[PDB]
Amino acid sequence: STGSATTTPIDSLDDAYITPVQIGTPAQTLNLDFDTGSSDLWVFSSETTASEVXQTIYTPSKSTTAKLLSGATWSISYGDGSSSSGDVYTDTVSVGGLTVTGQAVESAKKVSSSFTEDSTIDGLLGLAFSTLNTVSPTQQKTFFDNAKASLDSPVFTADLGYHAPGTYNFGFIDTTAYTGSITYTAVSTKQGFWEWTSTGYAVGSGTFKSTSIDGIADTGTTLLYLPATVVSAYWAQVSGAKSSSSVGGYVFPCSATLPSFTFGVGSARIVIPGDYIDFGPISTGSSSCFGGIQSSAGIGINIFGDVALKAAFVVFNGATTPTLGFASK
Ligand SMILES: CSC[C@H](NC(=O)[C@H](Cc1ccccc1)NC(=O)N1CCOCC1)C(=O)N[C@@H](CC1CCCCC1)[C@@H](O)C(=O)OC(C)C
Repeated sequence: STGSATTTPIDSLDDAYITPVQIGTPAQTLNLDFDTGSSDLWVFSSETTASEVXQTIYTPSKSTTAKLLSGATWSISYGDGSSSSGDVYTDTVSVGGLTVTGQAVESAKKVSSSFTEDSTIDGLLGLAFSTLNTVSPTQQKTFFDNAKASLDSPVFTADLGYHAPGTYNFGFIDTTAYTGSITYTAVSTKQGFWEWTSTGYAVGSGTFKSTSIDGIADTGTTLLYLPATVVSAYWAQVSGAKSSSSVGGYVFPCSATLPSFTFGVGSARIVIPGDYIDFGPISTGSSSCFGGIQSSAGIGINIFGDVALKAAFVVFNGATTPTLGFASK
């Protein structure tokens, strides 16, 4: 089997991407953020504290296939400090025509304020390794892990758009979705992430510096977070750019033409167009824009978030030894 679903930016800034997911019988369609940086499929629900719901909710008592996972609970917090918790059902979950039975669907009893405040995100579908799942006492498998037995190939691909719809595919590689060839690179699962080592970078038309950058491919992070020295090298080529303590990162004049940023995948190179590194105005009508490449020093992990990933066709190869592939597009 395979599945193919359209993923859409939630807003004009490409802050996040949502993908429809059908849960239960009859299907309840929720728009979830597919997050390769976590491993829980959780949803706003009929159990969620009413004052914390503003979203489409899952109602397990309306699904004939929902089963309570007795005694199971979950609690998660994310890199941006958001959080949620609740209890656990198993149910039928379909993405893009690919159906998994017995998927753990974590039903939120409570969600943090940023979840309430974001009308467009009805929950998360985690696609990191199942060792990060937060269900206790027994961790639950991701949708991808449960699908692998039936998939035509144990892979999923992310094809995120720049201010445009894109695609998540499960079980196959669409050879018409990218140019050149895919280059694969090794993945370490020691921290549960799609963690890999970039071979280096270049700014604009300058030289490629071979410097190992250990980081994660995270569809659930908006920006590209890289080492401070790398980020400084990038913004040094933008004459108006400066770090702003009050705004919380590099800011620059919206009228600037930004250089591209190239990162290495083995011998291959992925080029992020300059425009992709313009995240957008700090407020509507501002002359100042926030940078799409920021220092990872405060997070402690380098993160190839959506600014990077949307410049590529990205293959998440979930064979027993996983690998990560990148192609230009
Ligand atoms: C240091 S990593 C910070 C990352 N969050 C983000 O990148 C959020 C995503 C978002 C945008 C709009 C609305 C809601 C959420 N954006 C954000 O913090 N931004 C601040 C900088 O300007 C750009 C937007 C994050 O926590 N990612 C989560 C998934 C994310 C899904 C959406 C809801 C909130 C949680 C996950 O990938 C994670 O924890 O990754 C860690 C392991 C790096």
